[PDB]
Amino acid sequence: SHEDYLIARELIVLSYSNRSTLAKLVSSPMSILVALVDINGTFITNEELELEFSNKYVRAIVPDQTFDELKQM
Amino acid sequence: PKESILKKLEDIKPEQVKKQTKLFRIFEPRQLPVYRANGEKELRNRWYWKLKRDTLPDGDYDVREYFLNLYDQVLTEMPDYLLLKDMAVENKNSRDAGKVVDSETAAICDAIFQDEETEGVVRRFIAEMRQRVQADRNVVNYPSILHPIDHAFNEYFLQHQLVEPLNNDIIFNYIPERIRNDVNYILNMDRNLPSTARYIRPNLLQDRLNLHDNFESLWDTITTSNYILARSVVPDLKELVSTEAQIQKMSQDLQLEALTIQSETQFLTGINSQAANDCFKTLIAAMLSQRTMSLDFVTTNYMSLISGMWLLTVVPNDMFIRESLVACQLAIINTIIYPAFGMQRMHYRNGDPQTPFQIAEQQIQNFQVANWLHFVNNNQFRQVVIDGVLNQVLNDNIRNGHVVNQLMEALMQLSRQQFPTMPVDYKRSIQRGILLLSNRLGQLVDLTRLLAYNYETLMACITMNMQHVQTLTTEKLQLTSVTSLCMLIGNATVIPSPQTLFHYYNVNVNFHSNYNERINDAVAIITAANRLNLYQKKMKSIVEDFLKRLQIFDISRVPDDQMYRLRDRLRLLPVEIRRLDIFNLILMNMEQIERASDKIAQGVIIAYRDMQLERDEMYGYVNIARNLDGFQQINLEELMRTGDYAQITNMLLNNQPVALVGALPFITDSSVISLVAKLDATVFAQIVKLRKVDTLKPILYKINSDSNDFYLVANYDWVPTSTTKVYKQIPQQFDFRASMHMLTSNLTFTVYSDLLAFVSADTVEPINAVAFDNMRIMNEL
Repeated sequence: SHEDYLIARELIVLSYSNRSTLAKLVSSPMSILVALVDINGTFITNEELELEFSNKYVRAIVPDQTFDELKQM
Repeated sequence: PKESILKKLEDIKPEQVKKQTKLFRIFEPRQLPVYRANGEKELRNRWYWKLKRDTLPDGDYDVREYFLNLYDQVLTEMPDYLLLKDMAVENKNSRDAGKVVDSETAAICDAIFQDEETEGVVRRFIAEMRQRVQADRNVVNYPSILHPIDHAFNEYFLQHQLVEPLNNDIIFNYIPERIRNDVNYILNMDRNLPSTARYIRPNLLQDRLNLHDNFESLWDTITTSNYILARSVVPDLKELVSTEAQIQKMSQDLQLEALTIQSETQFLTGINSQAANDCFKTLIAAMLSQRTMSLDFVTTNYMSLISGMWLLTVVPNDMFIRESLVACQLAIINTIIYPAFGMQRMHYRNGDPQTPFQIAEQQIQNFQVANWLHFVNNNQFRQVVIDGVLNQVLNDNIRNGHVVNQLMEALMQLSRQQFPTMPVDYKRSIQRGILLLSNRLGQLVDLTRLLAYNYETLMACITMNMQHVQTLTTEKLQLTSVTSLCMLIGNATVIPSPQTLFHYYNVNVNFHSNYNERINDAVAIITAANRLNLYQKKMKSIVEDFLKRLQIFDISRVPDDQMYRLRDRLRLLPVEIRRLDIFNLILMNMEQIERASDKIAQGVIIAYRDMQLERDEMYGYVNIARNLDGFQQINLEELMRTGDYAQITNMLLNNQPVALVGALPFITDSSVISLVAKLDATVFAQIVKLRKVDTLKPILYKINSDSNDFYLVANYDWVPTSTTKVYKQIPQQFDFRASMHMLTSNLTFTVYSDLLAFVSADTVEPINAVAFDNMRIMNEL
């Protein structure tokens, strides 16, 4: 896809020099991003591979300073 | 698509609080000149009421459309509360450094203060008009300068603004009584709110339309919407018994061949979770939404037939759809019950008024099973209105679970029988299949009580009455998903969290309030259209708007007939007080606005009589008339519906006096030479040749010193006489003092929209949770 080309061209050309602070960089914001996605429909666990889905909706009460952190990142 | 519907539903924001920054105004003062009698012009000017935004179309139907649009404007400005200080401003000439209500009021007062041509009394009156307060009562009185109709609207918005004094008791009283009297929940708050505070009450008026009476396509969507919403709030089964630590106990109880677990000899099919929770969710959400549910099972699986008993006992039978339970009851009778007494299989009829349990209740002779089937057949809902809302309630024996004891009695009897007609393997299979439920008895009792408890608890959080009516689309229910729930359960209570309850209640409240509010909108415009004679107007797009603001339908594929029936029901609804009063305040002043507005005229007289002109004063001499008495009148909208220019042509060829009535344009003519030449009589000949009447523009003979030939009037001793006057009123004269009023308001309140956010809420420990009967639920072990 197109986005694959953009991503691959943008990592291949920078991974030729940066080799210590690159995968650590782009893989770090994800930990914040997961706190932004509203649940509409859910999965549960009972015993180690059981599921029992739930139509529960949950909003995303994210504070403001983590956006400033994310912005710095 | 399932989740999307709930995304639309749960994104229903409440009714957005309105708050105006200015005052509704249609009029404004305006300096015009004044022409002293004999025609010549004063050095002085004079204030008059004139209209803001002269935009009236031509023709009467279009004018009534204008007033309908104006009614819509007034509704959109029509506020819910207001604090006059937020629009108040200083007065640049007040003795006491007071204030006035509007910026334009201050502009008026400061422009009238500067003119040479103002009395001293009015300047004093402006210096002495100020605000006042009385803070013990939190009341304010501001001055204002307002046309009377504008004063009427603004004063109505003052006296009929929907707010209520907020306190700490109404917060509690806003919750239904059942939750408050249920000891499993504890409520509190961390704030006291003053009596300066406010809150708006929703409109929780029940269905004025009876959409459960032959609006089945809408009721299906509604019932599905409430079902899928209810699925999002029923709790998850947090704790169970393991699914493999159970199945080995079941297998050894059944004494099955090794490694048939992966083949699933039909007892063991679909025992898993991911079905038990599905059943738990579906039953409760359907009974809450009153949605019919169909059953997809198999006859090789005898456990499905066995768990259908528990289902058809704990749940009424009028709650399912007919063919499904007919099939299921038939199967049960044919392979568990009639075989247990050597009876024949059955002879059942397709189009039979009775279901197999009914026609089986009288044939077989055993007391236990007979009374069980009696209970099942005559189980049905009980309608009852509580807290205003209708509710479909259970028997009060299902709730405090003892129905399961009748079930066990019947099943134990059937265990105790012999099967003479049938082999040993068959008997063995059946009796083991029902022993697997006997061993789960206490857990089943607890399950039944838990369903009943959660059902009534969630019933409490309903605002719209819940009718027991069948629906187009159903919900599938595999009985293996029942068997799972009935077999993977124990010592694990689930109570809906209070916040989920409050969420569900506010969602339903906001949905209901939106529903009533949009109904009120549609009812206002519909009633108004019928009372303003708007006859070319197809009352569909209004209904399209109505259905679009209820954010669950697909208006692109709903027809026109349902919309028109909805209109037909809406015709017969009383209009709410606000809209009705605003409309009856508009019906009594639309004409007085229409007597104003120098872009249309209310008629033209063609009277072959050399009549005198009137000594008005904003004009000099004009060919104007203000009564329309004497001459017979002809309505033009009738003539433009039905083109019959025979009458009028007859009247023109014979020079007969007449008046023509309807919103007509006009053109001012400051030429005396157009008066003696009589050009205004030259305009009506184009009506007989090209029979259209659209390019009809009579003349207004405004005469004054600004006319470039006026000197004749002031040299030759002739009063201006003329022909073919125009039917029009004059503007009214601006009396500053009589136009002044005092507007009242409350001083500095604060409006709180959400109402349960101040409540913090907690549950007793769900192991020790108790029902209405002062007897614990989830206690059997």
